[PDB]
Amino acid sequence: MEIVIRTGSGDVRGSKENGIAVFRGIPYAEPPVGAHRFTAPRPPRPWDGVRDATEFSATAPRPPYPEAIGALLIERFIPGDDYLTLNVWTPDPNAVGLPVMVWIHGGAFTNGSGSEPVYDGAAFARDGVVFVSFNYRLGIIGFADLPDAPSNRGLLDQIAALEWVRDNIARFGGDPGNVTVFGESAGAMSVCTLMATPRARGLFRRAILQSGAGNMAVAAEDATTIAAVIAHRLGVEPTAAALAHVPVAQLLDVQQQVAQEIQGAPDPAVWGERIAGGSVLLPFAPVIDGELLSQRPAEAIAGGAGHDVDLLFGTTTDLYRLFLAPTGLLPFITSDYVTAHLAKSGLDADAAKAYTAEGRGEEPGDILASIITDQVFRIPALRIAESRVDAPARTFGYEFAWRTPQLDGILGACHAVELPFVFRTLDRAASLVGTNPPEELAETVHNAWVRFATSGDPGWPAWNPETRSVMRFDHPVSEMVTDPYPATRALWDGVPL
Ligand SMILES: O=C(OCCO)c1ccc(C(=O)OCCO)cc1
Ligand SMILES: O=C(O)c1ccc(C(=O)OCCO)cc1
Repeated sequence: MEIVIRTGSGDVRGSKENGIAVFRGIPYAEPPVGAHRFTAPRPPRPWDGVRDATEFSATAPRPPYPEAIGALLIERFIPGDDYLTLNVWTPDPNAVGLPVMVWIHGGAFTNGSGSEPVYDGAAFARDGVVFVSFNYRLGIIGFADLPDAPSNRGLLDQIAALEWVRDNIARFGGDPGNVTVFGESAGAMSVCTLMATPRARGLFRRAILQSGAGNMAVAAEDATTIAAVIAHRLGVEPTAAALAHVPVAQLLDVQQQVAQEIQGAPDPAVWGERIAGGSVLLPFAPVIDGELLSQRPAEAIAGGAGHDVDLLFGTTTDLYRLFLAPTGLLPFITSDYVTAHLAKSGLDADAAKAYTAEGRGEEPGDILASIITDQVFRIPALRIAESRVDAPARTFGYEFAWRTPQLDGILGACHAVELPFVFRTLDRAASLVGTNPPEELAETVHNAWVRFATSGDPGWPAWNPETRSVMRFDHPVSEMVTDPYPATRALWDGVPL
C-alpha cells in the first residue's frame, strides 16, 4: 500500500490501492507564510528521507462561500499554512507516457482548492490518465496587486505546479509532453491566462476550459484601487510589506467585503468611477500587471496565444442560475432591471426577447441568468473558439445541459453541475446534483475528457465557425448540436470586450 516516489524536493510516500497510486499534499512551493504570502512561489525546502504524501494538505485561505452558494457548493477546508501542494493519482508511477491532466480548481479566485472531494483524481487514474490537482494562492494573497510583490501569485503558483508536473510527472507515469490542463471557471480563466503568460510556455499540450474564458482579469489600475481599499480597511499600507502581517482572518474578512461590494454596485465614493461602472468582474481575478500578464487573456488568445494548445471548451447551459436562483429570488427580478443590464452592454431591451425566443428565459430573472451566462462565460468561450479558427491545434466545444433536480429544478444546468460528471464524483456532489444523477452521463463526460487528454480529440466533431458544433451533454441523450442559441449569440457581436 505505501508507494514512495522521488520528487524534485525529495521522496514522497503515497498510497497504492486497487491499481491506483495516490499522492496527496506533495509540496510544490514553500508555505506562503507572512511575507511569502506575496512572494513568488518558492521551491519546497528539499527534504531527506520520505515525506508523507497520503493526506491532502492545508488549503489556501478562503472565505466561506455566501450561504446560498455554500449550501450547494460545500467546500472542504483543510487548515494549515503548507497549502501550495499538489495531489497525484496515477495508475502506475512506472507507466510510460500517460496523459497527464492538471486540474486548476475554480472558485472565483477566492475559493476552491485542488483537494475538494469532487475533484478526486481516481476516476482519471483508473482510465490511464495521471491526474494532478493542486492549490494555488487565492484572493488577496493570490491576486491582490501590490507594488512590492510579484503580481498574480496564484497564477505563479499554477505555473509552479505545472512546472512541478513537467519536472516530476514522469516519475508518476505521466508524459510531461501530454499535459492537459483543465479547470472550471476561475480555473479555466486561469488556463486562458496561462495561455497568455510567457512563463507558462510549454507547460501544457491541451486545455479544457469548463465555463471559463479569457475575460476575467483586473485592469492594473483597478487592482491598485482594490488593494488601496483593502489596505485602507485594514488600516495598513497597500503593500505586501504591510499585508504580510495581517492575520488571515482579517484579510479574508476584508476580502469578502471587497468581493461582495464588487459583486453588487460598487459605491463610486469608495471604488471610483471605473469600478462603480463595472470595470471589474471578479476583484481577485488575475491582474493585467504588464509583466506576467500583458493583456486580457482573451486578447492574447485572439492574437494566437494557446493556438498550439488543443482546446476543449464548454459551458453549462444555465451556468449563472447558480448565483441567482437558489434562494427563490429570481422571480423578483424585473424586466426593467434586465433592460438596464442589457443597456450596460449597449443592447436594447428587446434583446431579452431573443433569450425568451430561444427558450433561455421566460421571466426577467431567467433571462438575466442567461444573459450573464452569455456575457461572462458562453460568449467569451465562443470568442476564444472563434479566435482559434486558424489555430494549428484542435478546438472542441461542449455544452453541459444536464439539469440538476435540486431546489425543484430551479437551477437547471447551473454552474458546477458538470464537475462531478467530469470527475465521476457524483456521490460527492449531491448537494448540487441531487441524490440520483445519471452515472452514465458522468461516464460519458469523464470518458470524453480522458479521450481529449489522451489524444486531443474528445470524440466528436471539432468546433469551427462554420457549424459551431458542440457536444450537448445531457441525460439520457448527449448529442452534437450546431450553432446553439444563434440569436442570443449574435446579440453580442459588437459588445465591448
Ligand atoms: O460569478 C461568477 O462570475 C464572475 C462575474 O462576476 C463566477 C466566476 C467564477 C466562478 C468559479 O470559479 O467557479 C468555479 C467552480 O467552483 C464562479 C462564478
Ligand atoms: O459541483 C461541485 O463542485 C460540488 C457540488 C457539491 C458538493 C458537495 O459538497 O456535495 C455534497 C453531497 O454529496 C461539492 C462540490
